[PDB]
Amino acid sequence: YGCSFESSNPLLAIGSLSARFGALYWYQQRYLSDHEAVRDDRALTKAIGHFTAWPDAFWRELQQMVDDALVRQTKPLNHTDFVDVFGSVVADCRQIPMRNTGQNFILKNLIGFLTDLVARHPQCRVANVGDLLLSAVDAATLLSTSVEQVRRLHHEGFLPLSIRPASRNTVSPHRAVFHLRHVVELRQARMQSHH
DNA sequence: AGCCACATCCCGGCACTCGAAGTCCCCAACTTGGATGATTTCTTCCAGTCCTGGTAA
Repeated sequence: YGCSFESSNPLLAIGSLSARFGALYWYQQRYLSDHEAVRDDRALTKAIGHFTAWPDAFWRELQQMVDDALVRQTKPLNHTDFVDVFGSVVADCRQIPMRNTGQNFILKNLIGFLTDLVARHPQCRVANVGDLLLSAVDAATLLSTSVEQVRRLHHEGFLPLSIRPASRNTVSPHRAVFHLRHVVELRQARMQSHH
């Protein structure tokens, strides 16, 4: 009904109401997968405790699935889709309606993590994590901008395309084609703002 | 003006894009002069047989 908080240590304890609503919606689909039992009070009541160690737990949830994915590998990683390892955790960032990083704190932590992941895995002769392919709609989300802007950014040569398409065809938004390390670096280099 | 049957209608849901290099453009295509003569084109003999009318003196 209102916020009214002070000494807001948890990442769920600050902000405008729309964000506070979005954070709960996200928590629910992701951890309350059990079918509705109209436990309208009890089901959501737990979300606050959950977030109290967030700055240090979210990363472990992401780390766990890097390893479980790795041991099930069937192709060299540089032809593997980003989605096969992280399971659309990126798309879920779109459920909070705000676009910028300083307000959408879920996206802010996911990017933090991916930047570190790339940093500890530099390029060498054998491919490794960080060379995964992103689709056009994924870069748009990580770069905090609409899709048409990515097409314009490609056209000017600020980033490379890795898969050669056939002639008399087009690459659709859903096709996986940019390397992760290329997107992370470009964003640090030329996409920052006061937000 | 109040009550009832039947039309559709929009959100939540679901499923698909889809592997995976490109194979050269352009403009022209021939004019003149003649096609042969002299000769001849076969002859002997033969060319089946039997069955399958109606009507009135």
